[PDB]
Amino acid sequence: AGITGTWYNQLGSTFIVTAGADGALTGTYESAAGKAESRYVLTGRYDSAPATDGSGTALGWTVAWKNNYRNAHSATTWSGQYVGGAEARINTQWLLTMGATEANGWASTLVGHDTFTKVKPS
Amino acid sequence: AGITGTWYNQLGSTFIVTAGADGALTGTYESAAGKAESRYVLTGRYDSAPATDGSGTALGWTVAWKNNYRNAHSATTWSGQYVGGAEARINTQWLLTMGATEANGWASTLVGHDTFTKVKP
Amino acid sequence: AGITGTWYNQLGSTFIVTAGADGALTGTYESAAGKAESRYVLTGRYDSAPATDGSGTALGWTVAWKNNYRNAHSATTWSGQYVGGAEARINTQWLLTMGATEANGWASTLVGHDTFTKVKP
Amino acid sequence: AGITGTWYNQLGSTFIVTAGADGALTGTYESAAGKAESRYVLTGRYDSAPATDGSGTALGWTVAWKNNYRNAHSATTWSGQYVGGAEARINTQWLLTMGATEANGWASTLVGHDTFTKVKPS
Ligand SMILES: O=C(CCCC[C@@H]1SC[C@@H]2NC(=O)N[C@@H]21)NC1CCN(c2ccncc2)CC1
Ligand SMILES: O=C(CCCC[C@@H]1SC[C@@H]2NC(=O)N[C@@H]21)NC1CCN(c2ccncc2)CC1
Ligand SMILES: O=C(CCCC[C@@H]1SC[C@@H]2NC(=O)N[C@@H]21)NC1CCN(c2ccncc2)CC1
Ligand SMILES: O=C(CCCC[C@@H]1SC[C@@H]2NC(=O)N[C@@H]21)NC1CCN(c2ccncc2)CC1
Repeated sequence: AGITGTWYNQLGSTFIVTAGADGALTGTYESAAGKAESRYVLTGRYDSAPATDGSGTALGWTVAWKNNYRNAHSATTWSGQYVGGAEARINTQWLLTMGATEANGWASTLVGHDTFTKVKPS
Repeated sequence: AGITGTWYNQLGSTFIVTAGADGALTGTYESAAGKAESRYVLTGRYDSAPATDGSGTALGWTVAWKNNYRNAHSATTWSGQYVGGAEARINTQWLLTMGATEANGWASTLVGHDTFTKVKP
Repeated sequence: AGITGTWYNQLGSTFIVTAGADGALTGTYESAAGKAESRYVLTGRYDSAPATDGSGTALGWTVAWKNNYRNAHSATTWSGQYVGGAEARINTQWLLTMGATEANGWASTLVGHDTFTKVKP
Repeated sequence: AGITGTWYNQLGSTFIVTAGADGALTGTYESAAGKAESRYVLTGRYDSAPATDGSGTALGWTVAWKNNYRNAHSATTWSGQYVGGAEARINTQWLLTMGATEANGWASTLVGHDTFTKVKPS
């Protein structure tokens, strides 16, 4: 309910998601950055019965960066929580793993943090 | 290919996954550590057309730590890659986020690394 | 250049640092969050000859959470870069490791991100 | 005492460190991987009065990847703990930040994990 909708992060990427009764997140992700174009399938999970003490709602989702137009041989997982209120927000940290050989595994994973709100960028 | 089946990490957790033709990962996770018991639903994605240059196959999945027995108000995502061969493995790094108040948000996320193999430790 | 001085992050912590000619960072950290009080010693390194292409200046530092008042048996490292300009900032990600038994090692490391500015929040 | 010495990680990198009475780590790092050659200065901190319940000793250190031969405009911090015993070990996770513009900040930080032991590679 509160999670379902269209969200945008600080890069201008577009996160369209539906939070289902079974605890699943399903939708599409469009990244404004990197080796990506148009929409990618996402799937994830969220806590469908969160605490009522003011705590956020834990969640996560994955995008593999392959669609009909491009394959960047990589995947990002976002782990975070939804925080409701006047300015609802999803605060995340993410891990992006690139397909790599063994000589290059050490350099295979980027880390970052994305904040999502429902405010469409200008 | 090669991803579908049962995998074990260094903690003894059991990762049961099916890699579908549409790039989907679907299965169950049983953690040997933390506030967890029995199996939890997992869903994720993998590169269904990986490079042919010897690179691994990038993938990720999520578990929310709620099932019919308990709810630990948290979720873990594993991000990594499958590497095939005689000693196949899925090498991952993970982020566990706990549902938290704003006063405790700074301390809400654990990070780690799990190595999954076809043979238990 | 531009690094030496007092900085504040979004939690209200105070980062007092001197960037030396030898690439060293030296100063004190006062955390507004966690098991911490008063100042802690910090030491780190920065690129003393950064690129001239508009890139930030890479740097990192460590605090062990022991001083003469308390010891929280943990240490944080911040890894990031200084970006100069009208709204200068040091953008970081951090890893806090707690001294832990092997049974709790999987849960020993927190991860986060701190943005430091010259103006308090 | 237990921390002071020469350590090697799974990549074959060489970590020469002295743990001082003031809580400081000082020494040199030589990376077997990446845009690095010869030795780099490191500095860090460790818990000089760790717990006595079997817990490890928390510590961290930083290398900026500039020396007299090369500058890779980047820095790595390792955060971890020393675990004593028959096979003493330093278990770490690390963050490597590369100098970047604003268009590229999202991709500026690699993450990984290094295990150090005193066994010299063959
Ligand atoms: O780029 C992608 C796919 C798109 C990822 C978009 C990322 S997901 C976390 C963050 N949040 C967003 O909303 N968007 C970004 N994958 C590899 C390709 C090789 N990489 C580079 C980087 C820089 N230059 C050249 C090559 C590293 C990343
Ligand atoms: O334990 C779980 C759920 C099971 C996580 C299992 C983890 S997934 C990565 C790793 N790989 C595995 O195979 N297993 C482990 N959630 C905790 C998180 C930490 N929590 C707190 C809260 C307050 N203070 C301290 C800690 C709250 C609940
Ligand atoms: O709090 C501190 C020391 C101060 C850390 C302050 C942190 S540094 C990154 C961030 N940026 C700041 O400016 N401030 C915060 N150490 C804790 C770690 C968590 N600990 C446990 C143990 C068991 N269960 C749960 C948690 C043990 C002690
Ligand atoms: O490489 C370095 C400096 C050496 C880092 C060595 C790393 S520290 C953590 C790990 N533990 C070790 O012992 N060693 C490795 N810095 C940038 C340069 C640009 N980068 C690449 C990567 C791959 N191809 C091309 C360019 C990313 C990294």
